[PDB]
Amino acid sequence: KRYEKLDFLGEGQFATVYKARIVAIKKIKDGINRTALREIKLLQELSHPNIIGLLDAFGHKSNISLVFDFMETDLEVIIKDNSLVLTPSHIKAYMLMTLQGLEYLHQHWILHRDLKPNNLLLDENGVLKLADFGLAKSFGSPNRAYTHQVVTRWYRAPELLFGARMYGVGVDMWAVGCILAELLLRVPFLPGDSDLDQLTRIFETLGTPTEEQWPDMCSLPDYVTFKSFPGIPLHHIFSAAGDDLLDLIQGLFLFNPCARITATQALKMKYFSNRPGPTPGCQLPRP
Amino acid sequence: ALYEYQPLQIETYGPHVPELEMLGRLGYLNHVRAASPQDLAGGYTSSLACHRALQDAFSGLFWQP
Amino acid sequence: MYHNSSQKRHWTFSSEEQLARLRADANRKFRCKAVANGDPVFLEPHEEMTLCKYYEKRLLEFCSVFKPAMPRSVVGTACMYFKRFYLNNSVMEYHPRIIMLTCAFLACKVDEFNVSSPQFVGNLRESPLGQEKALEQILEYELLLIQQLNFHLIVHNPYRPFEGFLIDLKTRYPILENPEILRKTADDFLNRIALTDAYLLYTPSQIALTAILSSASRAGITMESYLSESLMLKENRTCLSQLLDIMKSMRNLVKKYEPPRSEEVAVLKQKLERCHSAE
Ligand SMILES: CC(C)c1cnn2c(NCc3ccccc3)cc(N[C@@H](CO)[C@H](O)CO)nc12
Repeated sequence: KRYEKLDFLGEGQFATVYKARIVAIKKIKDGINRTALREIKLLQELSHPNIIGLLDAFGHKSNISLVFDFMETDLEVIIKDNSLVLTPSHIKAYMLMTLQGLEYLHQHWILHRDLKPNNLLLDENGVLKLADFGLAKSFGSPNRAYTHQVVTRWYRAPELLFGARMYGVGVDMWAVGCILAELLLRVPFLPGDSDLDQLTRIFETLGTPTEEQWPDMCSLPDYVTFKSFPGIPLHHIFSAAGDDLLDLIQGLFLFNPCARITATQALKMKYFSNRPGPTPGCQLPRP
Repeated sequence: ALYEYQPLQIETYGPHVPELEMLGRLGYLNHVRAASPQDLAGGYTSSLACHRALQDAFSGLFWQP
Repeated sequence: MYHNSSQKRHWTFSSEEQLARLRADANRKFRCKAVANGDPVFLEPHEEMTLCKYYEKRLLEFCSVFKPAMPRSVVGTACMYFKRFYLNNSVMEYHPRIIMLTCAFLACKVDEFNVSSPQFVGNLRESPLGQEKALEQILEYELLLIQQLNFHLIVHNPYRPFEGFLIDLKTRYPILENPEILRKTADDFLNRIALTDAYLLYTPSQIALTAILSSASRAGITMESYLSESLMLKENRTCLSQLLDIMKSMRNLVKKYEPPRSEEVAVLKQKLERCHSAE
């Protein structure tokens, strides 16, 4: 039509992403794919600097391709880059942009449900945008059922792994915490091999929660009991993490989703309003 | 250059919506269905549905094309 | 959220005259296209409106008996799709019979109402060959419908604002004891409101509140103290006056609505069929 093809960018369960003229094209009897329609319908109603902006959509018959602004990198490339030092200011800036985008998304009653470093895209100016809204859904309605097989397993919240059909911003918040952990360690925090393995790793690192820290944990459909792991204290996992950062991590990793800090609560924490300030976009590391 | 939290300024063109954590004490939650224990376990509360419904009721009530 | 939605931004219009201008422009554009391609055949814009009202009621009938039970939000989204499509498109270019089914199909996809295509076409009262051809036509028209909506797929319906208003009444307006009895009549008014062009001219909150207060007025219950006191409109006098005027105009819109006459509908349907076959 009007776009060429320049460079293959990625390949997922539902679509393949390449570059064009710079923009990124996501090429996706049932009809037009529901993932593309979900992305279009959600990104048309959202406008925030930390959320990916849909620019165009085209196709023929049941085929569909979406057009976005070209995003220079993603957080996974940053994390996996052994030559880039992730200073506390850089981590704070990434977390801040992620949380601002997530707060804007949550006020409009939409959960991302696919938060992970490769879905957090960065441009040459350093602005972080949430991307890949193919699994995002609106929340706040009791009659809308959800599926618990959302979020990548390594970043899946324990209530999701326990089969929570109804859930709130915590499923994103937990993923945020995992991303934060992946920022601090430079390796995946909880690299499980299955839902059982993921739950085991969560409970062996953070301690097996009881009813006191999760009053209705035994009501989730696929709830499975585990041995009561003491859990490694957070200051040993993240040796170079200050008290405010430890408080933020603890809030993000609270087992109770209701008690788990929201994006607004996380943004209000002393960690973000503390020395040193978040890195400006022009100075954030680029691979 | 420290960060300072600023609330999102999104004009609603409608009446003020009571705060989410204020809904219980003002009696709104007495008119929404109570969340089940499994709903609570996942982080879903009746306050979410009540807040969303009130926001939808008040959004753009005073707006004129 | 409605207050920064595409529905508010691009699909809420200033007056009925603007809607008539758009529909007349679409009609004349199809006329020019058909003459350039190579007259009594063409339909007038009022005939297009009569056919559109008839086929919107047909869309309501299709969504009413749809199995599994289609949610009201999906039905409202589909009807809004129909109205928006025929704002800028002639029924003589795209048949409303297929466009309404495509509206329902796209709305089912958009509102996260999971139905397979065979399940969707099973709801038609035709032979399976007819259902297969209908599915083919819907698949051909799906992208066209999406483009003609300018890719604005989220539709804000008055139903959730109506529920929120009911919650607020039950909370902050004790003098309206048991507000629930106002539901059915208000819902009925909502249905009638949906027949008009109100959904293109008023916010969902305004439509819901107009339905509620029309139901209250029909009940002998006077409650503008809800507007002045609970909604704090006693301070901004102009805001309360504007809201009252908006509700009055919407009630007038409901008043001056005439359903399509079946005798006229048969003639217009034959004219439209001749338009499609001839071209
Ligand atoms: C498609 C659009 C949002 C979009 C716009 N840019 N972009 C990038 N750029 C980052 C990058 C990565 C490698 C090499 C060069 C640049 C990755 C990506 N990844 C997709 C999969 O390819 C993932 O699903 C998140 O969107 N999607 C997109």
